[PDB]
Amino acid sequence: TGQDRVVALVDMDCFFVQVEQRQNPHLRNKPCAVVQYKSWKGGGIIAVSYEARAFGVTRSMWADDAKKLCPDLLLAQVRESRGKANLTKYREASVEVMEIMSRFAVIERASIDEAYVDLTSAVQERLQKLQGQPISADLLPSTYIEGLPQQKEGMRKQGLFQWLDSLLTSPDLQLTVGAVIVEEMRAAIERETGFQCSAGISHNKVLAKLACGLNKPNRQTLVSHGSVPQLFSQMPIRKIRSLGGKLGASVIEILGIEYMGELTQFTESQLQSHFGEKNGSWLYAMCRGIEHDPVKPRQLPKTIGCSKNFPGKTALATREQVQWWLLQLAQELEERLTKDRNDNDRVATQLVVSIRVQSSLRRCCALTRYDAHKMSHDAFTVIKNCNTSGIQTEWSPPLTMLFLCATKFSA
DNA sequence: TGGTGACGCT
DNA sequence: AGCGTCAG
Ligand SMILES: Nc1ccn([C@H]2C[C@H](O)[C@@H](COP(=O)(O)OP(=O)(O)OP(=O)(O)O)O2)c(=O)n1
Ligand SMILES: [Ca+2]
Ligand SMILES: [Ca+2]
Repeated sequence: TGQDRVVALVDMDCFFVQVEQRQNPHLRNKPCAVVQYKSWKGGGIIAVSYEARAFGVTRSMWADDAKKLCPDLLLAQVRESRGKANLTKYREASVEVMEIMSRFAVIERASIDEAYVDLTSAVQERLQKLQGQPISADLLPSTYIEGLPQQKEGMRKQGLFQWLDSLLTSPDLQLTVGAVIVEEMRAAIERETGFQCSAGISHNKVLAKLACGLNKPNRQTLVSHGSVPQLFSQMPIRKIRSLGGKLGASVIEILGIEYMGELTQFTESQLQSHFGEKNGSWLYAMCRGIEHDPVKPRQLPKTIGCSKNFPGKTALATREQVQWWLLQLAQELEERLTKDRNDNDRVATQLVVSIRVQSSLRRCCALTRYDAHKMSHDAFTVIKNCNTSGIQTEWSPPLTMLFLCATKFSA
């Protein structure tokens, strides 16, 4: 009944902002946001601290409008390195966090600021030793128990007490051990980086990711098999990982529902007929809290790319500047690629050029030398047929986006 | 009116 | 190989 594994999702709280605040102490505990390119409307916001989220500041929001919402909003700038954003600060901080996380159990790099962790073996290893010694509530100073109890911190402690009181090879005891380990993990992350995070502990990846978002920030939530019916009864379908797009929308359309629990009243063959073999099976299992997607041992990315958008009147309409932006992208890609070669002992072998006209086109070619000029020229070569232009020195129709991606990595 | 990444389907 | 989807 999907209680074999113990899986945690650790995601950092307002991560880019925590990075900038670790760099600039004037920004700590203040309503502030991280911005991209001041010129257009003060810059698009990409990261909002919680003190600023209280005012209503959101991602994908021009900084100038956010200042209308919150006048006291402080802004920290993303580094700009070749006429384009440079995110190496946050990638290095991410690696900082991922290594600490790797010190406890096998992790799956899920994004720049979160990882899944498979804690089965560590829970067993701690359960064999420590003997029958109980679980002090002092071992979980930030854990919530979803559905308990049946002063926000008073609520928290009452639920934790109800859980610990009502407690061999029991899945709930496993979850408790893993939650203690995650408390440890997170205290280590905070002591060694200054960064704060939330976490979800459960039996699979999706339940862990939902639990991590139940109690943000700087808190962790345990979700047991038993909390699942109650939790899913009012859980909007779109909050589940991969049900936030078109598939999750049509599930609601066809089945005429609203929450996860209502998927239980359907047979597995029904949902397979509705959404496919692999999707019907997965939904039938998911609505009952069961998922088998494993925690893959992969801390390192599989692709390395740079894109630049050229919206509106700024799209590229000369070959003289398509050349130049391809060269800029190849430059940053090459710096990152040499760092990857010397840090991770592996080489990219295939280059992917992606372009858009007013990712409408993607081609691939050979990646043989970590050379910016070679790669820019080969990417150009690979895209020329697209230039409908009859005039030799213009480019029509203009390009809205350029994308360069090194992939197919060999040791 | 941004800049990335994993994965599925054919 | 190229496109479509999903999300941090
Ligand atoms: N559309 C997005 C989503 C994320 N990010 C970057 C900046 C974020 O700091 C980081 C991770 O984003 P999350 O969605 O995980 O959320 P935050 O880390 O900002 O905070 P929280 O998880 O507390 O909401 O990735 C981004 O630039 N654009
Ligand atoms: Ca986060
Ligand atoms: Ca996240």
